Amino acid sequence: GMGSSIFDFEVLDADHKPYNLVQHKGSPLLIYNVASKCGYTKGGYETATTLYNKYKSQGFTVLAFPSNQFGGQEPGNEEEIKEFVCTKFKAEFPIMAKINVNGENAHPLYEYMKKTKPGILATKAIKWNFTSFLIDRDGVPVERFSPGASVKDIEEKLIPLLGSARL
Repeated sequence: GMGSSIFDFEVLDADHKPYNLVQHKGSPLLIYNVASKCGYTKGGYETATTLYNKYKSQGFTVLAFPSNQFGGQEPGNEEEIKEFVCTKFKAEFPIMAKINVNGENAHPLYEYMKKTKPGILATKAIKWNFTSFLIDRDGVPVERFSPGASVKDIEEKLIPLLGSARL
């Protein structure tokens, strides 16, 4: 099959310049398909902000991929960042140049992510705000958290990987 880790897939910084994803090789990284918007988040913002900075120290990242609602299928909404004034999210993370994180295009990396682990349901393909994926030391997504889970809720899956319990 295709994809051993998320690192099989080129990432793109907030201007679609190829981002160095594999710099999170060694310590888990949480990549979030985040719905940009303005003023409206769902816990995941303070979650991601604090998680990233508390754990980038080890190697952890919160990669923010601020879904391009311009597509229509996007997990955050659709018309929201088109009718309202919304910057491409942006924060204290490696926030990337927004990708179609959703069931239409996602992105090879997220296609890899939901193909590795679909949704909180039996199956799902991204349909919320931030929606994290707990990517492991070697870039293997083993979780995905909903925008509604906080620092704590993520750490409890993250820390075992940061701290490297292995088994």
